[PDB]
Amino acid sequence: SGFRKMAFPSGKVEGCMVQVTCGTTTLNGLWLDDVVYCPRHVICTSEDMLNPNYEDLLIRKSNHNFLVQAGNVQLRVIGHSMQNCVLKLKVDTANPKTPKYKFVRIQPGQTFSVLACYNGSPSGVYQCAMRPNFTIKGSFLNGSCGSVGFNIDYDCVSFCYMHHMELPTGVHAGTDLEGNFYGPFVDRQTAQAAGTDTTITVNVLAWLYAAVINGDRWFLNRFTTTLNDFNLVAMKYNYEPLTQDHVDILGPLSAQTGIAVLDMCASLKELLQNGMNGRTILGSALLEDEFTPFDVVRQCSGVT
Amino acid sequence: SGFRKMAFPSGKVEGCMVQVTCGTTTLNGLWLDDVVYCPRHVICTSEDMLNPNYEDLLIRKSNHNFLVQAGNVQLRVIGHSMQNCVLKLKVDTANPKTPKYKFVRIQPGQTFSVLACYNGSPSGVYQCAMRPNFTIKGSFLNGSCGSVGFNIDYDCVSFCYMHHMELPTGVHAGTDLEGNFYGPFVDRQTAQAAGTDTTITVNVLAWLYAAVINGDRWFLNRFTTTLNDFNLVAMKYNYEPLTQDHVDILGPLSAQTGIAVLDMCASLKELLQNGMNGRTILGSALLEDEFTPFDVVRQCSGVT
Ligand SMILES: Cc1ccncc1NC(=O)CN1CCCCC1
Ligand SMILES: Cc1ccncc1NC(=O)CN1CCCCC1
Repeated sequence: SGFRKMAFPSGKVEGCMVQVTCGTTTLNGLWLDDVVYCPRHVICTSEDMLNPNYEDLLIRKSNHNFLVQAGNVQLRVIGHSMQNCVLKLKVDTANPKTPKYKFVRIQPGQTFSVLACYNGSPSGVYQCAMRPNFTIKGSFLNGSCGSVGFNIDYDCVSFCYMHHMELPTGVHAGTDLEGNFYGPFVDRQTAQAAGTDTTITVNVLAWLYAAVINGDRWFLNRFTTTLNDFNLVAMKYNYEPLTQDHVDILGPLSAQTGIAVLDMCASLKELLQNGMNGRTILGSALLEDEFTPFDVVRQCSGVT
Repeated sequence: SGFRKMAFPSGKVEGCMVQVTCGTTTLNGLWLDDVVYCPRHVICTSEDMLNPNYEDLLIRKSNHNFLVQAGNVQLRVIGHSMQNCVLKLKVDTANPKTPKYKFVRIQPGQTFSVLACYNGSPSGVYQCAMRPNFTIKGSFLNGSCGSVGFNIDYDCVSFCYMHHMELPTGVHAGTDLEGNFYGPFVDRQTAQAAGTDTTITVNVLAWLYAAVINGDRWFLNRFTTTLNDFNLVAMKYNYEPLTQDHVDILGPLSAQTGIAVLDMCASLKELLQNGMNGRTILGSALLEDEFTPFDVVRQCSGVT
């Protein structure tokens, strides 16, 4: 009973967080095996920020300029390299707390947990979605760069995001763990257009199934729709067009509840066209899109 | 930039979770030092649930009947005692991962993080409020009993909640770590009245300050109010009456934003009387009450 915006347990990631200082700037690093990963802008100063020449700035740095501290203990840096927008600092000691892990590039519309950190110390954990336009709407202040996003499958942490930037709009941008930005963004202090965003339709449908499972059923109706008809409504309301691949991933939820996907689409269509009429669904007064079908199945079945 | 429903990092609590089995039933236990704490209903069977005679059921149990497993390793139980609705199982080994901790009884209206667990394994973490009527609106399934709620202050975990029950309404009830229920509840399978609940006014005001800090300002107006006038509106809308102690705890937010507490009350009064007119505040289409003033200051300042 109940449905919450649940994050993965953060302990495995907490054991990987370190502080990285280069010159003036301190941000977070991720220590896995004998490598510390961090955003490359740790090597910048204020005059560099409008458009840093990262290759030249890094040429001025030596291994001993990267101060890496794992809580109390200092790590000895024996190599450094820049890969896309991340720095990889080779250290002489493997992290004893390295969990089983993978680096993955997530798709827009997928969700993950963020462990927000400052000075290598964890502050809090929250769940969010990668928007269809590749931005994230997080909670990050100065010093949070290098905090990571991740998912967990049994004892394996799949790292998918490293935080690099707050755009002038207050929205967030970052990279995969190979330093490739999600979206069109570059690590410099400039206004940068984020694409037109959309609402993640398959996630809203998954959340309506979570609602029915938990007893919030007022939005169920006597109607059905088709993919074509629903997609005309999705177009009007700036929702992602629904495909058979999305219908297929909703199969487990349709099977559990007995509510055909297109019948749930007809509920969503009515909610888009009429609003909530001052009512709530799972404690929300809007249509929630930060739960994937996998998240709903996991939370509704108690996966550990 | 940004404001999220952030939970505390769960690692310190993950290291304390164990599985407790007595007879048929398996639930979670909390291992701190050489004691494992768990809900006493682990000793019940189905015929007991309507009104268990806990003293008689426990008299049938011996130390060797409590199977306690910390992941892979088995703990040896050398004593057992029932304190209110919790069992305390003395074990022969102190938990090496015991963090600095306290047991606290929280006040209604305060918030905490829950580490939802099944079979002693963490599933996810979320933040919630203890309702004014002492219930919690969590996400808990069968097997989640014994999961705990907590707050963290530097390296000290203050445990405040242990999950015991899902009421027939789907709302949740539990105890402090001495086994005393929050609210009028008893650990038996019966319908039990939860008091009339209210919205946590001081938390809604704190969240409106978080909104202004993050740039959501549309609800600010040219008005002011008084405590008396605001409390007439709070009465109508089932909000907790605001006191000077609440105004005082909002001081830091009023000081940071320059918006007097009673002026923010006038914004809240207008929102209660007129609604949101289809707009959102910090991604919500309702007035959020699960952030205390302390939570807002912590998240807005990056406390670790
Ligand atoms: C202030 C803040 C708040 C939240 N998240 C990130 C930041 N800081 C930046 O974005 C700095 N930025 C990095 C990329 C190159 C230009 C400088
Ligand atoms: C099924 C479930 C889901 C979420 N949270 C808890 C439960 N289980 C119970 O409440 C069982 N209950 C314990 C107290 C004495 C009577 C039996």
